[PDB]
Amino acid sequence: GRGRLILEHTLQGHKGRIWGVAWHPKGNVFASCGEDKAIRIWSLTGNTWSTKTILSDGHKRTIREIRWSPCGQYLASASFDATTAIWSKSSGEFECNATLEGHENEVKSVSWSRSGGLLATCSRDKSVWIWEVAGDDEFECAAVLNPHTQDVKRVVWHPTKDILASASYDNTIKMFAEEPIDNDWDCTATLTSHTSTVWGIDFDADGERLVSCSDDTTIKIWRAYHPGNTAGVATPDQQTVWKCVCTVSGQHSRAIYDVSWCKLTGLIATACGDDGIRIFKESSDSKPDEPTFEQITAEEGAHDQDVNSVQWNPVVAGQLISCSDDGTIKIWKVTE
Amino acid sequence: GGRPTEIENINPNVYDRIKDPFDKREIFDLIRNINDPEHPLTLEELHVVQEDLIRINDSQNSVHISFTPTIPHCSMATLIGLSIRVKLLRSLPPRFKVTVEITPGTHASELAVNKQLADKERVAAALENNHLAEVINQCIAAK
Ligand code: NA
Repeated sequence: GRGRLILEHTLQGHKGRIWGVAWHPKGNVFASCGEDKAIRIWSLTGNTWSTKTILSDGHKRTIREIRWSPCGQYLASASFDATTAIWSKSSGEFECNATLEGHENEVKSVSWSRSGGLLATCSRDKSVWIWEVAGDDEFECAAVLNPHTQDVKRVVWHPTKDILASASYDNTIKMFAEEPIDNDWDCTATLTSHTSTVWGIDFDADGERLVSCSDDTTIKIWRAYHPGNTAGVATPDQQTVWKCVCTVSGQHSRAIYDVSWCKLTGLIATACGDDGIRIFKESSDSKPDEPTFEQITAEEGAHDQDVNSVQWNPVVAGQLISCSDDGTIKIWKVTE
Repeated sequence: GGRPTEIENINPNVYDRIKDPFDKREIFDLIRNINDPEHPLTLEELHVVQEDLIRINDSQNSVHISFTPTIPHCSMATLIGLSIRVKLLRSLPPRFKVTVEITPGTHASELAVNKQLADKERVAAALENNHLAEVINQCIAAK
């Protein structure tokens, strides 16, 4: 299209592949993690990004993902050492406050709820855990959820409600919520459509839609239909049902490892194993039951190896960050 | 990607490019002498790897290995494919995308074995296992 994806900065720091990047809630700081078992916190000084602090010795194995609390004071890191660590600054220096254990195997993902009072993890052991966050060293396990039949890749909390979405090697996405009467966490829905591993999931602004990305080289848009919906979608269990209302096919050569839906612009970014970053925008005339999403720009050689993650800046509209197996982090500006 | 470039268009980057490299034989030489985990023979001697089951394009940083387990219920199929992955990871420059798949129709569980071998996250976790990496290095080392 007429859009453009412009490179602004290229950063390294880590030795080896970089698995994840995560913007701080205020957009002038981000964290990165990788194979080298370190977390790096980067900050903007003028027009130059640089590593401000390095968090080593928190994990004995690969760090797969980091996410900031919504308040920006806490960082959670998920590691192949079967633990999740929580970091915060109280002395002026980031320190590890607590370590959450319990998974049998590698922890793949971590996610904070909107209020910051809940924390979710998922593992190669096929389970999803939900923790209640009550203090800097005060965590109680609220649920251990085993609906998935294979390694669980990602967990993402709903932007408005305490709904948890999980994506799995078993090709499905699942939705969790507290049962009203007794407040037990249970599985509310299963999203079936992808023909291979679901790597990434992200909600749109109001949380009424979800975008997923898969080893099957497609991304899908899911819409939620609540009981009593006008559209006539059946809700037999009196639960919200999600239906695949759009599939974007033929745009990715290899597995799509991450997808990010910008709450400020509504743009969708994908990270692909073919080294490409692609940007999608909803069509002006698209119908809510059959939306159309068009690629407005791309950078097919964005990195020199697989792109592992793409993340929209939560404050700076149109600013994107990516990281790659090539050992680089890149910061981009998208113009429509 | 996926759907090909419209035939009427040529990629501008490509046009300028058009304006020594790895071949099947070189790749075959890298993996033909990998040892079987259980037997004192090479993957070539067991008909597990063959030159004609190798596909490579240097310019597009891609190599594809098809391997044939010795039996349709082979319990070592993932370990064999993983040893191929490790060999090519070390020997080839890091730009290369390596795909290792069971030859179609030659294993009762080929879909599930292929899916594991193609999951770079699970492969990376597996290669952090000191025991597994040791066994794989044993298989790879030529004699
Ligand atoms: Na508290």
